[PDB]
Amino acid sequence: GKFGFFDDANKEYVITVPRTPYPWINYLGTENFFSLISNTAGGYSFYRDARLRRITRYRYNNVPIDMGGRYFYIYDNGDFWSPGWSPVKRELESYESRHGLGYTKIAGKRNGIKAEVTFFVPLNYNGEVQKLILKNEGQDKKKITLFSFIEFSLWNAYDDMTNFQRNFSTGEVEIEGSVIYHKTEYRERRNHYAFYSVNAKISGFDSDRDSFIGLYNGFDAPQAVVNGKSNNSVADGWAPIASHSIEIELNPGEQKEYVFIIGYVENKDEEKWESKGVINKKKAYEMIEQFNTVEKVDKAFEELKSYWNALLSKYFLESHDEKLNRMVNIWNQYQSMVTFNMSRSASYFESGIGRGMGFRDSNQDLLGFVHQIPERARERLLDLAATQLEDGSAYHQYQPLTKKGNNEIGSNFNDDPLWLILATAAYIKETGDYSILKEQVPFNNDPSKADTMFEHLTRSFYHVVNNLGPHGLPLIGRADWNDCLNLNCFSTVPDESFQTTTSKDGKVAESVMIAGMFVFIGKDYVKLSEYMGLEEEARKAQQHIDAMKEAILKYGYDGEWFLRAYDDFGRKVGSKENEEGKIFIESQGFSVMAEIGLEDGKALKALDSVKKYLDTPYGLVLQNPAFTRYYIEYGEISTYPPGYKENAGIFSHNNAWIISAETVVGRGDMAFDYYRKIAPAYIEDVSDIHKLEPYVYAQMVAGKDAKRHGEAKNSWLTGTAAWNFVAISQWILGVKPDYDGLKIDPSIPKAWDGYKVTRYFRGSTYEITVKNPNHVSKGVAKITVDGNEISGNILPVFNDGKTHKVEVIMG
Amino acid sequence: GKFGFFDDANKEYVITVPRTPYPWINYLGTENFFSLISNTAGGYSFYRDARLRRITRYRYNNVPIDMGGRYFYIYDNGDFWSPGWSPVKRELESYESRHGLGYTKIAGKRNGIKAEVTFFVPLNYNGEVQKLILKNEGQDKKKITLFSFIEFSLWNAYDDMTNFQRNFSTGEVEIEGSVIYHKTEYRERRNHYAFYSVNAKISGFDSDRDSFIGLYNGFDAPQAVVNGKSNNSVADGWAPIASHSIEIELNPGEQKEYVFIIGYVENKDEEKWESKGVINKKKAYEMIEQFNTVEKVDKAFEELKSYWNALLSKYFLESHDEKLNRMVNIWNQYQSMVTFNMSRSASYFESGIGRGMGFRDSNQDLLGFVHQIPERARERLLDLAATQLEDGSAYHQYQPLTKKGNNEIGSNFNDDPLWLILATAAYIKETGDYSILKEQVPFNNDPSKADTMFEHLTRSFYHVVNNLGPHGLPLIGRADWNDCLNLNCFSTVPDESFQTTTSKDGKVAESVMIAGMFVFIGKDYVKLSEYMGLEEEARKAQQHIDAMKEAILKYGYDGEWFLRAYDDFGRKVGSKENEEGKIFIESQGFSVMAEIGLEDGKALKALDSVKKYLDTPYGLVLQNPAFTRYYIEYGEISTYPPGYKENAGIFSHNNAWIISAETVVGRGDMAFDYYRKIAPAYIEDVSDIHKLEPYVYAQMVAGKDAKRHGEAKNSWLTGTAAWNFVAISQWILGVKPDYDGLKIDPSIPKAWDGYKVTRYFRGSTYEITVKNPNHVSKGVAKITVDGNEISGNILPVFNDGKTHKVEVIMG
Repeated sequence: GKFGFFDDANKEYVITVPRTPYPWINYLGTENFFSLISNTAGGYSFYRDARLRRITRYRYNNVPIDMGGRYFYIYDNGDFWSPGWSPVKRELESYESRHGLGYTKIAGKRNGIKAEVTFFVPLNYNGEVQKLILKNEGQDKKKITLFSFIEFSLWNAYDDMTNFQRNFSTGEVEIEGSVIYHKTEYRERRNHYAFYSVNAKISGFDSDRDSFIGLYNGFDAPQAVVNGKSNNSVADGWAPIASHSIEIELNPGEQKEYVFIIGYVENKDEEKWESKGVINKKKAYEMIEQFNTVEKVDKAFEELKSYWNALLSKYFLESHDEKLNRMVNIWNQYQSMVTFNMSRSASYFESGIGRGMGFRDSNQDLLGFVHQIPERARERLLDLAATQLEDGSAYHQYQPLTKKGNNEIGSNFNDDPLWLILATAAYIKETGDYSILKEQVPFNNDPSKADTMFEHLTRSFYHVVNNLGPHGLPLIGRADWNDCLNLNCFSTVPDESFQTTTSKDGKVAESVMIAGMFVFIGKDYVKLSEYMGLEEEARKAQQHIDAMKEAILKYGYDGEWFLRAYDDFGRKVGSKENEEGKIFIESQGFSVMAEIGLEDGKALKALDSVKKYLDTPYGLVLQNPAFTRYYIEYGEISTYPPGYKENAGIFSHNNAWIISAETVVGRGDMAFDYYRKIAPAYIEDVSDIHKLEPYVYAQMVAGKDAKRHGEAKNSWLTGTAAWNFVAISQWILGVKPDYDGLKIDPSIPKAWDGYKVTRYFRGSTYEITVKNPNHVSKGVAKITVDGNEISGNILPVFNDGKTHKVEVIMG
Repeated sequence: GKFGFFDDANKEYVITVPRTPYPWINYLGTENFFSLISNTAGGYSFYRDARLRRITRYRYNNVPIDMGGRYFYIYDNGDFWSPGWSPVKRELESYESRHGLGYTKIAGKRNGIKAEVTFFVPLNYNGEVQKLILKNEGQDKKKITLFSFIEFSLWNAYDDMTNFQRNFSTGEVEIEGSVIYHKTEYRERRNHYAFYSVNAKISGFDSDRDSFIGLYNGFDAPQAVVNGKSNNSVADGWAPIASHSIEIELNPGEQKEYVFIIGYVENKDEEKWESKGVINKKKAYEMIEQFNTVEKVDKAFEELKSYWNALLSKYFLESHDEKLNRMVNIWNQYQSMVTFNMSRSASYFESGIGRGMGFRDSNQDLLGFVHQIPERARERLLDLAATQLEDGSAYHQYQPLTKKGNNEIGSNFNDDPLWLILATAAYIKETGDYSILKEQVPFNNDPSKADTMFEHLTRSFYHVVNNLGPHGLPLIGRADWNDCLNLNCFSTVPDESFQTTTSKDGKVAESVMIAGMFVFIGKDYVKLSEYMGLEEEARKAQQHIDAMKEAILKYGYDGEWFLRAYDDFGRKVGSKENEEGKIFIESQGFSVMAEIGLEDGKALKALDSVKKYLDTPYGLVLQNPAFTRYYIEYGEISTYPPGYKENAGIFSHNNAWIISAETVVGRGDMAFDYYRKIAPAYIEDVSDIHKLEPYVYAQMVAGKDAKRHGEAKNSWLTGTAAWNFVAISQWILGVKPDYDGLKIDPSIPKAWDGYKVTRYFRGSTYEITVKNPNHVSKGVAKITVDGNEISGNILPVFNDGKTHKVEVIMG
């Protein structure tokens, strides 16, 4: 089942039918103004905050789905339709949608009239620009009417959808020329407003929803569009909208162009009013003048294309697999950048009312986008470290808008501090900029408590050391990376949070996953300690790492796989002795990546067990068997039906760790098979089963215990893109940043003959051609740089702005 | 503009067209199970808590409006329609709706097939019963299919509408026989579930929304109904629904009857499962068996009718005005009882996410419903007093479910304590039960700090005494009765509450309206103090009352009307020297009711000024002139556009106080004109302007400064019903409870010849016939009880369960 195809030359996904299994969306905007747009032009826009600065209204889980957005109505002699096929849903002669990099194109034809709309947010612009082209492809002269419609939001989304008893009397608009300004609460405390404008003379307008649509009518047939005439209504409370109407006369073969702008303006309090009750429109006038011709719009479109091309140019792959090429070169990096820009705020599954993203998620995304925006990565790392508490713990939720931690949610997720060390090590390996270690960083956003970045890393490292359990393993606390494994909750009451409610003291339950992560990250911590000249501190850290490794080998191995945890009773979690959940996935990847059990066959046994018990054609499930009842001692994980979410669902986020672990043991075929089972481009042929966007990763896919096995949920906003890109580009393809430079260590399927990677690293360009004449999976026989043989597998650092040819021969 | 009529014999409002200016709703349920149902069968149900126990999903501010509810689809040979005309919106041969007392009837006919559905909640039943009658009124044999449909909610409205990450993977149902059980999260921590059942064999079912309706289809054309066949889908996450389908063959003149039940079941934790994964259904079986025949449904319907008739029988009026009779005998008392049952939880303007009602709101509602349910009023008074703090202050928000105050919202609304004294005095005057004063009542819900009820009243009285301002007037605090008059806020940043954020110490701003309330209620406080044998305390209280009266006369009168307040700068609010807001309405009614200025003409001057400046054909506005800009020193009141809400809107709640004040000065014509301008039955002829329900009061009507002058907002849930009933039944008609018994003191229009009131008072029935041979407005010339002339205007108390004839001659 296919609903479109990939256009690699244009870097687009082309949707050919409007009835996709689910509405497939795209993101517009780079810095402050952001838009979500579906393939039928549904969605909404906001300014830096989907919770507090929502511009347009969107209804989630609506009947019918995805109703509301930038709606264009073509009215022709009684008939009317929409180029996106929605909301009118009248059959079109042709329909097409294209999701590109920061822009969306929607084309529709009916009765010989074709409408093409391009939506995008220009760089350094607080608005969404929509270029509309109307073409008469018939043989007769035509007289039509064009309607443009958006529905405004009342800024505060929660108040917009709950507080009608006040906000039904606050909606205010202004209409001037071809611009409709939304200025609700501008009269009292808001210095900002929105506007909807078109660059042509209009025949009519509408600003009241009830007048344009009708109380008992839907979006599919507004009364004004049915009548073919605007009502010129002025909104007074209730629901403000913005609708233009233009009467257009088209000769056969003639076309017309229009530019619509959804803009946001912030005024200063001293220049708020042109006169009494009249808002100041100078900034809006400048914004409208900026894009009043098609040529300016095209120039901005080319600038956005160049910006996005520059963002993706630092890692380029040339191989025999076009699906792999399109994943690595375009869509994975695009998703990583979009995730950085959007955090976890708004999607079609995130309602946009959240207050921030996870601290560990913010640290993990950096691993994915560090090679594209190193300076912003450095700034984000410093901002994340500034929120750390004095004891080394971290706030669970980070708020990028205010750069502060969430005090209500709290702390005591005992895996959070190590992600900061991992992200800092990744940044240093990418850039070589050790100076970030000497930066003075406040603790808990307090300048008086400021210390170095390395002090933050040291406190993060020793938070685990000072919080060990009876077996010598780290105390899990409220939760580890798995937020649904709550071993201290013991909840019996509904509406009680599994993550912030604890009934146990948290002094017994341990985590093997945190132990593996500690061993994996302590290597980087010891290296950074050695760089700073602290040899004794490095020795003590190594001693603690060795102790944790011995603890894992003694109490963390079940016999054929690594144990998952210990509960508050001291009982094993993830053991063959358990009735359900005999094996988990989280404790195998980090244990093998930490090189535990490599010489005695324990890692190989664990990976074989993972293959035997967790493998499905759609990926690897979280644990097996699934929990068939509620377990009070485990928390939220057992509250799901089997095969869904953390109850034996498929998270490709932790599939990436298994991929890396398979590369560690030298099995590149298994690693690539696991990568292929979850990569979007390889599953586009089963889109109807996947049901979600075939060009980006989703958070969860229903597992083998579910009836909807293979169906995805929570797409477009997850840390999966970063980890999967790291696994494919560094662990399988073997181009790994390292403290001394670029390391080459591929772990590939042995049937491959070779490939090429062009990598921008530390101010230079490396063109690395990997060849596999003897058809091995791992091991480098020879490396030649600029025609000269080198020693080892670390490429020299040039920093000269040139291109250097590297030849790698496996063997 | 009329959209229906009144049926006084059946105590109903009959809506004859489905397209009312707004959806008009009714409430079902008395104790625990509650339902909101519109005239097209839209709405939803819940169990005691619209926030935490919502059973069915409803979307507010939807396009089209009022989509979702108990939807019945009649499918006939390809055609399909709905008896409520919604959501199909196909033209019907006939449509009718009837809103009664606790029940709603909807009848619709198409193609010779008639469907009549009665919705009601039986007494002592945790479910909504819908009786459906299908009649073939054509001349041909017919074969049709009947579809039922409801959409389930996931028990938590906020989580249901914001948390999709989770909730899209939790929906679970069971299907057994003709019953569909909704059991989301029953497997982990919920001991309750819902069900939808029909008392006949079904031909098919549907429980998944995407299978019954389709992803891109709306409620107006579900795909299963379009195909005329059920899909037998089993819900697995996403959106659970419930739908039966029955194939029915009807001969000409033949009719069939069905009973549908939306039920709620709570199981014990020890008895939750019939077997592994199978819920226990014994309670559901008993509930379904209770109403499996039409005869049982009819018996329960008659029982509900008898219950509602008994509730309304304690005050009966016989006059020449049928509109007045219908307002007083049926609809005002019905609204008072519904307001008591529902608090301020759920309406079509209240989203149902609130956590309680106002403390003063409950105290004021008690004045309205005390004569119908004295014992429940006593219990509510004790519960309200139990939340009072030790210093005499009260929590602003009361939560009737937990009987606790809202700590987050807080206190410092300095008018709240006096309402408790007023409500207690009203209860004692109604019942004569002084024993409530001797009850031991906790302070702040602490049994260790318990004292008498009279101690609570004393602390409430002395909270005002100990919080006076520089002029001797009470300090307003956060706000008085007007919650939008915030004189200590001075807010500049948006999204921060005007009511809970204060930038001022609150030691300057005073309130004249609180002073008037204090003088008005101190009379009852002094009477209660005299009853308890505390003469010195009564004398001290009288001294404080006299001091407040002198303070009002010296600093509270502007020259022709009473001042409103003083701000933090010490400047007059509601003064002729102000540019806007020269006069307010709140400070006149309570000042005149407190009998201030009766002898020097100040009260008459104030009432004449109110008539001159605040009077509109749709009622009296709050203040004049309206505020045309934001005033940082006044708070939220100036944040509204002119003529809306507290910015010069019409609140009939405070119109009732002006009505009572007009009765005080002996002008019954003005009082009745003011009452008529706002009474629903008198405005039913301008329904299109009113736009809201013509049978219940609304909170706000747009004032003369608004373009929508005469349009209502926030209907069905307000304290207006209680105060307006008190004003009409006690102040105008003159039947007033008092400490020694029933007092007769009418204040009526001079043209009236007389009337009759049958009043149930203190265990007896009084049949009072008032005659006005000399055509006066106020003053009683003679009172005769059982043929014997009495002295004074207080009727003797019999308490013998008999009827006594009273003749009142005015003069």
